[PDB]
Amino acid sequence: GSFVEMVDNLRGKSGQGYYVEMTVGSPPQTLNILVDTGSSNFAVGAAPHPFLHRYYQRQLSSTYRDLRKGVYVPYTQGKWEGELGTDLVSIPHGPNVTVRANIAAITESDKFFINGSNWEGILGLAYAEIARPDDSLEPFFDSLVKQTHVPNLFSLQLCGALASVGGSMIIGGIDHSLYTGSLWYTPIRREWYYEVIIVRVEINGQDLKMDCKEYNYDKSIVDSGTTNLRLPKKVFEAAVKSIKAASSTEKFPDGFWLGEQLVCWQAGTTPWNIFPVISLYLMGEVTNQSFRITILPQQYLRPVDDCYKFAISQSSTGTVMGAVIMEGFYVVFDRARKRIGFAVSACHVHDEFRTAAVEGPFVTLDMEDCGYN
Ligand SMILES: NC1=N[C@@]2(c3ccc(F)cc3F)CO[C@@H](CF)C[C@H]2CS1
Repeated sequence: GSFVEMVDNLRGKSGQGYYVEMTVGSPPQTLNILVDTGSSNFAVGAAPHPFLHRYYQRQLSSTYRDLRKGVYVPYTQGKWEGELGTDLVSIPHGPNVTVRANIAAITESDKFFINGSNWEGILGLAYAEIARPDDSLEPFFDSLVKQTHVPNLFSLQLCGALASVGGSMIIGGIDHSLYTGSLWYTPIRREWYYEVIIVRVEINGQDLKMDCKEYNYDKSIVDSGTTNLRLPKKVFEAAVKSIKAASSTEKFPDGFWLGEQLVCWQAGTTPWNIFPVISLYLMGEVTNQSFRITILPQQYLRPVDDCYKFAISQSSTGTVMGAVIMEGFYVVFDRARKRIGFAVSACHVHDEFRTAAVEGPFVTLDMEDCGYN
């Protein structure tokens, strides 16, 4: 209902992620930790990397326990590796609890830490199935729910704005002040990533008319650790062709659509009106029932004279609903009921003509056929 102490507990810089303050060990060691719904490991810098403001010093903790196991995490854009162990963890601007959690002490990395950022670790909030080295390594939120009376739910309000960013991570609840209108739920298809099903796509109310399996090839996920709205290659081509057609009053280079170049207008003269709204229809809670979420160019044209980057991009890992999607909405990760809720965010960026929207119910048949196998 109301969680005043957790409101505004997220900070960051544009394109550098959202972080929360955490404490590790005894006596407590304060660290800034990136909130990531796209991964499942709690991993912190444990060595004096030059980009880091601070790091986990295991030698100073009386509650530190060594698991005597390594962890190696290569991924597409980089890699991190470390040493597994446990320790006492708390969230100063969160629930009044202390938990014994798995912690990967980062001992080597490449393109993981950001030069100029104010975070030193990552909080993977997804499920055990995608945890490294395997699903036997219990993620943080699972340890939290198991050892305390904290309800199995968390919500995110990412507000956006190198300009400073803010938001709220409500642990174990929902804060009704952070959204307007009603919450609409989409089922979590499978507990690994926060996997969802997109059943329809519209550009200014105009349907893309693609086989809905294309929207979810090979999956659709909700990821706070990603900036862009990432679309499968075939869907991106069709969406761009439709966005270019809708905004044809002004012509832009082909490189802009691919994120290779920026577009500039004289300060305070950005023509938001010429850019279309983008709607994603999501699988509802009832058979043949869907709802839709709508974003504005204020969410997908990102500030870098006012210059902008097109923050919709092509993907080979499926649909990624990153910060572009999440900044328009209050997102409820209702783990207890295996569903994700969306509502219009009380902090989303809009104008006097259009606002972000969450609407329903809509009749959509064969929604289960939209999922990739
Ligand atoms: N959702 C993602 N999280 C990862 C990530 C996110 C932000 C960041 F600053 C650094 C990262 F490494 C961590 O988990 C990797 C998977 F293990 C994937 C990457 C990229 S996308």
